[PDB]
Amino acid sequence: GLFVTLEGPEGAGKSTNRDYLAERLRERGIEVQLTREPGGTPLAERIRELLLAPSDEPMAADTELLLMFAARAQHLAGVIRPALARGAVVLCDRFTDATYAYQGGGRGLPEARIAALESFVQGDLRPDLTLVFDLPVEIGLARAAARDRFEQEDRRFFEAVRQTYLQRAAQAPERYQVLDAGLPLAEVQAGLDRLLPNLLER
Ligand SMILES: Cn1c(=O)[nH]c2ncc(-c3ccccc3)cc21
Ligand SMILES: [Mg+2]
Repeated sequence: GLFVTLEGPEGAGKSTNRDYLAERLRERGIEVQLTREPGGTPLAERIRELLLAPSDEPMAADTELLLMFAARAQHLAGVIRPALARGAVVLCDRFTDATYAYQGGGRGLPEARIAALESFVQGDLRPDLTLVFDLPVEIGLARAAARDRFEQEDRRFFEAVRQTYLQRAAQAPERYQVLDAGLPLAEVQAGLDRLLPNLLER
């Protein structure tokens, strides 16, 4: 099977580009399992709700980080590892890169703390490829106003999230493809068409 993750803000066309990529796989042999984090199983989605619902009790950062990883542990067991087991391609909206970006970059938790949970929860399992939908934050912020606890975050939070994805990509370039989601969809999908050979390769 193949484990592909998609990262970036929702105003970035992630969803429509995921559908584009899923169509290209299904018109070939390929089983596609679409999924998203936090969530993807009934229990993971209950955890999602705790994470996204605003509250008058401020959630501790260590709490947010641990809930993200709890949902991930359930999701890996309920959905991701089985998919991969039967040779499917998983197209997962957000994964541990998002933890580095939102909880590490956004919240300022130490990368070491995130890296330690990543190893505990996932073992050696990492995405085979990660698509970063990169977008200047003003566009991201406009699109969020036009459209939860994260949507309501400030400018400096979102700047940290964007640049953390870009740093993560730069450190392990064989695992990432950065896409300029400020381009019109046609040129973004052209870019996806260009990755498909490699993706089918893996
Ligand atoms: C999967 N994931 C994570 O590990 N850390 C995360 N922080 C924020 C989001 C998220 C979820 C919904 C809307 C916006 C951001 C998702 C995250
Ligand atoms: Mg804040």
